[PDB]
Amino acid sequence: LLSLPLVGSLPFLPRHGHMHNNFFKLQKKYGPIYSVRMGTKTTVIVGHHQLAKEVLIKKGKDFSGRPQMATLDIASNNRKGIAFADSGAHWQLHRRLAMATFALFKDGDQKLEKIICQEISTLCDMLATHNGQSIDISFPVFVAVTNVISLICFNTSYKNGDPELNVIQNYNEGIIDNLSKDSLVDLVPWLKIFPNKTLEKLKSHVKIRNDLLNKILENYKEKFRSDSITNMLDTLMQAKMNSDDSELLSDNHILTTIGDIFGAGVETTTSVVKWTLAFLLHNPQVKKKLYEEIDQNVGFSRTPTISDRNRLLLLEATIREVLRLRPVAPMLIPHKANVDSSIGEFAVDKGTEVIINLWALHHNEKEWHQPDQFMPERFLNPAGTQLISPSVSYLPFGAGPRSCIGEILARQELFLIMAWLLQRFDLEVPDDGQLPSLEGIPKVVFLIDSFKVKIKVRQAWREAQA
Ligand code: HEM
Ligand SMILES: C[C@]12CC[C@H](O)C[C@@H]1/C(=N/O)C[C@@H]1[C@@H]2CC[C@]2(C)C(c3cccnc3)=CC[C@@H]12
Repeated sequence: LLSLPLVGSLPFLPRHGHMHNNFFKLQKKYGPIYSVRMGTKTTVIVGHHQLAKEVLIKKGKDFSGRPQMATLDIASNNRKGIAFADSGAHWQLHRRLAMATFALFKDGDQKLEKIICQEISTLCDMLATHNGQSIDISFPVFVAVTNVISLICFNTSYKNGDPELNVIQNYNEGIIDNLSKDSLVDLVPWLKIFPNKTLEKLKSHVKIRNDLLNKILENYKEKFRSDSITNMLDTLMQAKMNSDDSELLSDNHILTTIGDIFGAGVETTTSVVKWTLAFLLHNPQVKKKLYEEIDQNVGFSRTPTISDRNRLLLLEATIREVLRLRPVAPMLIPHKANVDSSIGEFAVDKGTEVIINLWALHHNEKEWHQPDQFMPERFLNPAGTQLISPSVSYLPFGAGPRSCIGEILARQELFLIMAWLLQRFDLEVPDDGQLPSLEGIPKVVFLIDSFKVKIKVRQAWREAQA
């Protein structure tokens, strides 16, 4: 009897299980590197730290491109900005200027610590009014980090109850949900095969965001002083007047860069905060010691500063541990080969798509002890007196040309938020018995199912007010 003709073949089922984990499972059969061909596009997947650092660092310039996608084109205004732009003059320029702006907050008046703590304070006040109740903390946190990133881009911040915050929240959730059904890595291109209204919806959410950026520019346009350079829109409008690289600083090119920064700044930070609280509800023992640590090394004489990350070591290890278990980007932003190159001495043609399975690096059992468990202790020496780096297979913020540019902002944000809340609130399981599911929801960002927290002001915090 003959075998039957085979038109196509995929190694696992679509839309079954998370993509980053189905790839990681295949490595038992095929090794840490393998490829898939979808028509003419060929995709290479990589799930070992040595091969990944070759792609990201050693040959980082050979694989610094970005593939083209229908949804990303719409959300990137046709591959402008940074995250979704291909490697070239536009991406080079805007990435540098964005990195350059972050320098404007090292210390002084707008010391990033000051801006951040200004909004955490307002955050804690609004939360303290819910003393005794179970709430979803997504939106209060959303507002806090929305204002930090707004002060950094525009030197403006939204007053309490500004409906424009709810409008931003709305299209942020619309874009994220239509950008990709699950992760950005989809074997089958479904939206080109079946009749669907996906791109129509994405265009309409994008339209509301873009029309909002145009209005924000036009007012700032008639307020820009070439001597005042206090934010990112200044840094970007400055470089424009100098070009008269004028072609790559058009109004849209600036629009899209601010967009990638405003977006990333809110959605990544908010997501990691929710993940952290969720893990601590499942891990009361760790939470208790976090209270102990912050009470011993900060007490209640003052509110926590960046300085405290030298003595609040367990809180640092908890943040590092969430970024390992539930990376914001378990497969990063897909890369592309700008030229013919190789990985582990394997041929890789120009234009090939390359994906680093960061989920695989963070769960490699030869590199981590019990990687499925949430053990912040793994980042502490056995005595708990100094942070460590237990595995080289650890890259929450990526590496190389395409690495995160908001890491400094991110780490300071996550630390100050968690330190202020733990100093001040008992964060307990709601009165109903429900805990948050840690399974997660893979989108362009690795989100968690929304959940509620019973929040109480700490008795230790009430005392010391006398
Ligand atoms: C815990 C928080 C965060 C994590 C874990 C994280 C991680 C990452 C990763 C893994 C990448 C790309 C890796 C790759 O493509 O090779 C990336 C890129 C990027 N991140 Fe984040 N990030 C975080 C927060 C932020 C924040 C707060 C900002 C604020 C501006 C930001 C802005 C960006 C941008 C613009 C890119 C694109 C880089 C490029 O394409 O060259 N990220 N981040
Ligand atoms: C999609 C978006 C969040 C929703 C906004 O309405 C549009 C944002 C964007 N405009 O198209 C830029 C995206 C951001 C989502 C997060 C992104 C993809 C991001 C990132 C993602 C994961 C880790 N670090 C950074 C870079 C661009 C950021």
